[PDB]
Amino acid sequence: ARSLGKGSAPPGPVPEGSIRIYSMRFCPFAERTRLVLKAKGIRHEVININLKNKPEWFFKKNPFGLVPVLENSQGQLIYESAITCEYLDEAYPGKKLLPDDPYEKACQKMILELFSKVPSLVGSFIRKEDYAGLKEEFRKEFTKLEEVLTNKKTTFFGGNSISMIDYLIWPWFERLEAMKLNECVDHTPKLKLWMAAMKEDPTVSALLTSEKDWQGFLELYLQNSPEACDYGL
Amino acid sequence: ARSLGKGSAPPGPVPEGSIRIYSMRFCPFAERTRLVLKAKGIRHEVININLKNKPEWFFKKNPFGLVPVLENSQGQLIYESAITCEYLDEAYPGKKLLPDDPYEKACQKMILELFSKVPSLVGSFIRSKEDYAGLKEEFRKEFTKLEEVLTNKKTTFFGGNSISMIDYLIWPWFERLEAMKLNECVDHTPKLKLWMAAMKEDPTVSALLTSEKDWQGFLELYLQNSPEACDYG
Ligand SMILES: *CCC(=O)Nc1nc(-c2ccc(Cl)cc2)cs1
Ligand SMILES: *CCC(=O)Nc1nc(-c2ccc(Cl)cc2)cs1
Repeated sequence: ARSLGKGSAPPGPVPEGSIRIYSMRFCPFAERTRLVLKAKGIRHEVININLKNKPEWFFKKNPFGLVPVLENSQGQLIYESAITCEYLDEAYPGKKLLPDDPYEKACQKMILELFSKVPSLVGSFIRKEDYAGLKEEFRKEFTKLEEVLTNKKTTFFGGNSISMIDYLIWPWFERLEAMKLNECVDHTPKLKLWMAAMKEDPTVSALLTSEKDWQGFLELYLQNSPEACDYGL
Repeated sequence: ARSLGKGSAPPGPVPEGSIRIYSMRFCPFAERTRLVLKAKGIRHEVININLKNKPEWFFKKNPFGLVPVLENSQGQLIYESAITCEYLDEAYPGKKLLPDDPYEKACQKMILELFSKVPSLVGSFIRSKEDYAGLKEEFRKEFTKLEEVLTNKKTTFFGGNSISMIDYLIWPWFERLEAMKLNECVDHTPKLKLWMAAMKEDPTVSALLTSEKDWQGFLELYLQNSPEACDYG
């Protein structure tokens, strides 16, 4: 679980019948891929990377130097959290997380765009007097997502059952309580109900983080510490 | 072909067995969608929107108020140029522009991300100074990343030795380099210069090409923030 940083040895080849994920323990982007891997029951190894102290060999896995990164037996590398999720869904057996229908698949991708502003807002909130403006920005963004669910007349962003789009947007909502931003969903009833539905899901439940671990990581994030991603063990 | 602006009547229903594209004659993003429609031989109607004088009804077609927008007989709306292009490839018969292989499809999407900085740079160059030297240097940095792709690929196009989705997706910005007087920005990228020449030889690219006179006419009006710019001719 302890992250690999500068000076760490690169890992060996990926064994046949397995896939590797270069992750970061509290990273919401890497969490997307981890939620898909669990949901689809794919056999995999996790290698945690310290992005605040990146090993030199990791630059060869991804030019952007970001996690998640998938690596297979054939040495093929896949990066960008949405791209890895789609790859896994297409490349592995089981129930498809993404709908077969081209228009419905397009909708999920269109909903993902409606969400695109939330990760950057979250980042700005982690990095003075302007917590007030960011809270007002969150509400504006959440209202758009609520309008989706309202028009859809379903519990999830892709129907009355869970799908890819739910797993993609979930990690940021999972962190609202820890960021002390629960008031930002007070005007969005369907979105509050969706968050409750998510926590009941076995895949979401398995990959959940405690408030103590969330607060611990945040304190170290606010101090721009490289040791932040190794909070606890 | 004359664009619809403020005060124009919204168009009638889309006839069965046809799709509609809300475009803008010199828009590189809507050109992506128009290149796919031509390449796949899809039956469609084009409705040009003046984005510098948007009709009030257009916001009902897209909340982002941007082109391209696809509309079908069932009144289904698809926006985001990449999303429209993938929808068309999946929803219509013929040769697939996107490869069936999950990893190869992922690569196209990974290359698309390596290109993501170019559209914004192009935009900054059009809206104005010594800032022109800095933008030229930024273009070179970006183009070098694309040259590294072609070098490693050891193929003519970004998705093999044949034209595919990824070429059509990045092509409109390179098509405008000559008109923007930015040919010197590809001097250090030989494989990319060869790729641009290969693109111009493609029948789909050739069919949708624009003259230097039309390019310059539109640009002059774009620099003057004229609403009449997209109706140059
Ligand atoms: C992949 C590294 C990365 O982008 N990490 C980030 N962590 C957050 C975060 C984590 C915990 C909480 Cl409570 C809020 C935000 C955002 S980006
Ligand atoms: C969809 C409207 C839009 O984004 N239009 C744009 N036009 C350009 C442009 C057009 C011609 C030339 Cl020569 C350069 C740039 C960029 S975005």
